[PDB]
Amino acid sequence: MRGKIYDRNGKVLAEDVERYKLVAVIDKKASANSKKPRHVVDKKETAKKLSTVINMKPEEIEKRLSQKKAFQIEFGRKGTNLTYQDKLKIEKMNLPGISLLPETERFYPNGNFASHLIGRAQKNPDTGELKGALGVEKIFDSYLSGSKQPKRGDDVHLTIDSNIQVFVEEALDGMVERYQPKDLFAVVMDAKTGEILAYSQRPTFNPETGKDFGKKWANDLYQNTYEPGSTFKSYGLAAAIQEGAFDPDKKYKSGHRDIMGSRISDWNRVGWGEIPMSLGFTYSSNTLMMHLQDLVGADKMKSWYERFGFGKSTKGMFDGEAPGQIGWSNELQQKTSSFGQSTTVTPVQMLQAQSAFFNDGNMLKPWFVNSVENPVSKRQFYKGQKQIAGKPITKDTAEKVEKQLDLVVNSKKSHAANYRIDGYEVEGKTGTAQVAAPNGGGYVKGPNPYFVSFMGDAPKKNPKVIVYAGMSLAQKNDQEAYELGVSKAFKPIMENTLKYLNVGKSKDDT
Repeated sequence: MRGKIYDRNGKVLAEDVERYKLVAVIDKKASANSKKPRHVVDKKETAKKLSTVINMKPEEIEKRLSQKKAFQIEFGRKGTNLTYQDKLKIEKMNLPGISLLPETERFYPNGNFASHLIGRAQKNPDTGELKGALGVEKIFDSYLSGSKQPKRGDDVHLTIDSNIQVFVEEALDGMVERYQPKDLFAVVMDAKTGEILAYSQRPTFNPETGKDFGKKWANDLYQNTYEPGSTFKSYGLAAAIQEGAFDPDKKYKSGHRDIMGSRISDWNRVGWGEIPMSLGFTYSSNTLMMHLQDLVGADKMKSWYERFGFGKSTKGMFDGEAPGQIGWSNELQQKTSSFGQSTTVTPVQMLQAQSAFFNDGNMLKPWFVNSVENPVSKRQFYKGQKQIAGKPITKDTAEKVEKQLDLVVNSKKSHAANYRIDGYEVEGKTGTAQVAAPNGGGYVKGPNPYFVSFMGDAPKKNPKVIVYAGMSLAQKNDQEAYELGVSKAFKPIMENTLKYLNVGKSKDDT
């Protein structure tokens, strides 16, 4: 038998099952040396009875039964992967020539569910051997397979919680209705451990059926790189707070900056003139970040972006984890980086970084694989745990960074109040950002050709969970997309997750 993939609560995510395949002996030759016929006789009346129990027409059942120079015929997709009672029905019909051959099939109970994390195993018709093709299934193929007495494979426990992973798969569906984006992902992560509690992307595939398997081969969380947008200012701001370049009450000149003769300007183009650094961040002033880069100095800001573990794989347990790159080739790359362009990141790299603001400066290496253990021997081949990827900042720094994130959402001047939730205090940072042109080019163009993100955590200050949500190139409501961003996904995902984790406020959301 092949191993099982379990959730954190040992709920099954993938297992082997015995299913059945229809076969009809059409040629007389089977019953020359037999009392009972071993071949189909009333090809019309056997075709009739087989209908209803099979999802084929009594017309096409005969069509496949009246093939010639053929001893033993089958029925494509439609008469394979059949259930145990599906068999007991056809078996009771005591039809001659008709047999049911038991084939073992990999079964994904919730179907399209963390499809890009869990992955999928494909079966070799000849040996019936199952081989992992993506995600957990391919990563651990050796451990799951019992080929690498008939011996049983090893189980693999994920940190996924089916109950959260639900809220996520639902909200993500709601976004492909509203915005039909080219790419989309959410992830929930325990603030205090780096456990991935839920993760899905769009487009994905259904591992049960095999629908749309291929297409997007790449896992968003671990394999796809992004120009992240302003979610990434948070790390610049930390660095500055540490170096002492930032002070919430100190003023700076907003508007634009001329860098290698280019007018990179705040999102209103004009600025708000001389204002406090706090408001600048609350507003998402790109000039602020460029000002702080100047104050701290290019060389130190690369060292800082490296110290937050960018342009270097998080070393998580996924196949070809991407490292991304820090945009620091010339002074423009460097300034554009400050507000999350040029530089490419894995969303996981971001989870790592953001963790440092709640773990008193320490970045938590994110992990989704809890254990690999043969359920016979009980021998933990591998066991996951919370490690520390680095401590780039001090507790002080982190506390200050958090206050600014509180304001981004909960300031009187918040431009991100659409990310608020009834019955819970939320904080985080917003990230509207242009998208790189796939093959050569430069930037995808359009009316709102953006990747909107949010990197929130609740409850604010001492949070339980971080939710990172990203939507690429909304091909519908592309305006609402720019305006509301991933607020339409974040609010449900968080709200339900906090209820499910039993956190309280003023009503106890009964």
